[PDB]
This record gives sequence, C-alpha cells and structure tokens, in this order.
Amino acid sequence: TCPFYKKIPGTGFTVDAFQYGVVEGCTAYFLTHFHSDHYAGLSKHFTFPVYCSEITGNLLKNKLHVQEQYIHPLPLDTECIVNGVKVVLLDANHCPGAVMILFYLPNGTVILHTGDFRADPSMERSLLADQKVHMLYLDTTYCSPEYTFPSQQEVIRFAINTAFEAVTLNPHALVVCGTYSIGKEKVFLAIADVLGSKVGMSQEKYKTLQCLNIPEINSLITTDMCSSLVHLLPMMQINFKGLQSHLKKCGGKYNQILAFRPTGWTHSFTRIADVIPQTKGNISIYGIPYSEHSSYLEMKRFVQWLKPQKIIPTVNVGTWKSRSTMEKYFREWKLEAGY
Ligand SMILES: C[C@H](Cc1nc(NCc2ccco2)nc2ccc(Cl)cc12)C(=O)NO
Ligand SMILES: C[C@H](Cc1nc(NCc2ccco2)nc2ccc(Cl)cc12)C(=O)NO
Ligand SMILES: [Zn+2]
Ligand SMILES: [Zn+2]
Repeated sequence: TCPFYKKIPGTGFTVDAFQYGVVEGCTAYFLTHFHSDHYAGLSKHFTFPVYCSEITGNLLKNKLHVQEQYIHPLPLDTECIVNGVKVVLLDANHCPGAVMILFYLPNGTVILHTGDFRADPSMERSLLADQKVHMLYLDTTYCSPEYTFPSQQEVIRFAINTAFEAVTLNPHALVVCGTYSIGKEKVFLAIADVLGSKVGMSQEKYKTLQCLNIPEINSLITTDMCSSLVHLLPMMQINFKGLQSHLKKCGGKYNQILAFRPTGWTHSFTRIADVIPQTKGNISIYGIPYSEHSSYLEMKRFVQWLKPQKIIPTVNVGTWKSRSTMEKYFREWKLEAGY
C-alpha cells in the first residue's frame, strides 16, 4: 500500500512509489533519483510512464533495463506539461540526476517535492524564487540539530590532501574508495586528479558511471585496475580483511592501502581537519563525512526562506517520537521567521 506522502493530491502523480504494484489512479510515476530506496520495484516489466531526469533515465534504461517507451526524461529548469499539469524539475544537489519537482496544480496550489536533497542557497535563485509554495514534501533525513557535518568542499580538501601526502611519501601506496550507489563521485575523482591517475573499477561500476553525463569521463575512469593507483571497491570490502585480500590482487605492486569510506553523519566531537584513520599494519581506513543530504542548518535555512504553508516530511516518519520532534522544529522555524 502506497503511503500518503508519496501521492500528489489533486493529481494522478506519485513520487518514488514503485514497490506498491499498480497504484490506483496513478497516471504518471515520478522518480526523483536513482537510489535503491526510491526506485525499488522498477524493472524491465514495468509498463507505466516514468518521469525523471535524463541521467536517471539513462540508468533506468541501462541498469534496470526499463523499456525506452516508458522512460520520459525531462530537462531541468524547464516548464513542462505532464498529463495536463505544469511541472518543473530542479537540481537537488544530491547524487547525479537527482531532482526536486515543482507541481503547479490546476487549482493554483504549488507543491515542491525535494526528493532527496542537500539544501543550498544557490537554490534560492532557481524557478523557486518568489514562487509561493503551499506544500513542501521535505527530505528530513537529518532534521535534528546534532546533525552537523562540513561542506563537501572541506571534506574533499581533506581527502585530496591526505591522499596526496600519503602517495608522495610512499609512491607505492594504493588508494581505495568504497562505493555502492551513485553519488559522492567527487571523492574518488578529486583524489585521482591530484594523483595524476585514472580510477580503476569493475565493469559494473564503469557501466554505471558511463550513464551520468560526467564531462570527459573517458579520460578519468578505467576498468584496467593495475594501471590505476585509485581503485573503487564495494563498500562492504572496505575493511581490514577485504583490503588485505585486495592487496594480493595487484601482484605485489603496492605495499600500502589508504582507504576512504564516505559515510553520512556519524556521532564523531571532532573537526574535519582532525579526522584520524583506523590502522592495521599497512592498511588505513578513513571515514569521511561526505553528505549528499542537508545538514540541520542547511535544511532550516532553506525552509525558512521558502516559507511553505505546510510541510510533509518524507524521512524519519515511522515513529511518534520522530514525527513529533520534526513538527516541533517546523513550528520553531515558522515562529522565528514569521510565516
Ligand atoms: C547498503 C544497503 C542499503 C541501505 N539500507 C539501509 N537500511 C535499510 C535496509 C537494510 C537492509 C535492507 O534494507 N540504510 C542505508 C543507509 C545508507 C546507505 Cl548508503 C544504504 C543503506 C544496506 O546497508 N543494507 O541493505
Ligand atoms: C545513498 C543513499 C542510500 C540510502 N540512504 C539512506 N539514508 C541516508 C544515508 C545514511 C548514510 C548515507 O545516506 N537510507 C537508505 C535506506 C535504504 C536504502 Cl536501500 C538506501 C538508503 C541515498 O541517498 N538513498 O536515497
Ligand atoms: Zn538518495
Ligand atoms: Zn533516499
């Protein structure tokens, strides 16, 4: 059964609702981005129109093998008409191809669905500007004040400096980055750039990256592993056992592994410059707080600027405590800002 926060009232639209079979009355299924908690259910057998970004559409076609006739890519920042309703897709500053969706309902109501997003002041100068929003479907992943993490730029600075120093001190070190979903590509791309290397990865991950419209991607990535000194591995292999196993593979070409795990928020107190790795012998593992979701302060600033009349959270909605906590913050933001 489809939850209410995945339905757009007054329309036949759903958002990120693919695991509920045929949704009654749904004439168009929107997919905000290609993350498994959002596309769950989509396959080559789906026979309804899917609306999404071009990049999401590339991934649906190539990775899930959804039939081309059902994939409806839309350009960003462009007023489009879907089933008689004006819609706009906006960059969500999440992962590649991730969008927010503006729905202009026939009765005059305007709904913004953020999908997953990392709120940024640059969004205050999109089609959102001076646009009255009556309903906001908000990515509330980190809607609590203890959720602080650095900017992505600060985290990348730390990663680049850490890797460059280690490989300059030891030209025989290998850098490993953990990955599962799309997103956070800047971690491995920026490290490989400072090391003058391409990023080596499996065929499956290479295929995924080829769908992302990344400029000059063929100059940056490869499936030739031992010709690269930055390797991608599944996130579950980023441990001492899995990295010890990987060090054998390259045939004694490397004698040290520096690995990066680009987590979300963790309870770690410490500043970005003072992050230290887990080390066992010649293997060190850095957990870096590279987030593609809003910090609390980023979320608060975005909502207080947008001044929506009603907020519908789309994350952390499963407990009375979580729902009550988020509503208390929404009220605090509204009282402080005056809307
Ligand atoms: C990598 C996967 C996907 C995943 N699952 C969950 N929990 C839900 C869950 C666990 C098992 C099935 O469904 N939370 C995640 C949080 C961040 C990220 Cl990146 C991925 C997450 C995983 O961890 N388990 O399958
Ligand atoms: C890439 C993530 C994948 C993901 N993240 C989350 N929480 C947000 C979170 C925690 C740590 C990093 O990011 N929860 C999931 C639960 C189930 C599954 Cl399968 C995937 C999940 C995303 O942005 N997905 O949209
Ligand atoms: Zn996501
Ligand atoms: Zn998500």
